[PDB]
Amino acid sequence: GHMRLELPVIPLRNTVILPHTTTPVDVGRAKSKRAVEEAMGADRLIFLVAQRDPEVDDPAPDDLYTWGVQAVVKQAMRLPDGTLQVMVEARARAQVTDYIPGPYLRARGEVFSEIFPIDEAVVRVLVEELKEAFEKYVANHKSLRLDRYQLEAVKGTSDPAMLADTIAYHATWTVAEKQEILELTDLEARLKKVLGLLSRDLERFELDKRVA
Repeated sequence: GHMRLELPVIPLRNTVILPHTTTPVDVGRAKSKRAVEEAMGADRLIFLVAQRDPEVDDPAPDDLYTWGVQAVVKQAMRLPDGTLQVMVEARARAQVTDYIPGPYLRARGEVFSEIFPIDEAVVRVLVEELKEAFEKYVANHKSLRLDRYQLEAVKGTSDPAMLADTIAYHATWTVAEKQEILELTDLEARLKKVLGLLSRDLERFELDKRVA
């Protein structure tokens, strides 16, 4: 089973947040600011969930993907425009299913841990494959540029779940693609999916290089 938490929800217009990342979320909507205030009132805990359609201004629960993350609001400060900049530390995958009627989005959702890697030796091999593929991916990417610290961090990650999520964070993949990664709670399947996307992209980059 999984812990079930009742938290406010921030709907993300066109981004997917992965666990093991700390990122700024700029929110302009009143209901989103309300959700942040409510999360501050109860240990900073919040759910973040991508919208299916970035154009929806006041999403119903149904307008949001099922999978998101449970996070901690580490900081929230106003920018010069009304904008609230929220620093979110994403901690865990969440299946955010059961919403509560009210003046902002609030839901009960199941939060997932990682469990011990099951086939440990297979997972260790996939970790090595992922690190090698990621180095090539960044080296051959025509738009994405990581500094030495970001690359070092991926190479130096020994936690397979953190590795896969960090790669997925950096990679230029669509909302749908990152949602597919979020929903893979099985570690081996998640590692293989991320490896698969990297490998496909490496082949695509070679094709784009030829045709240009």
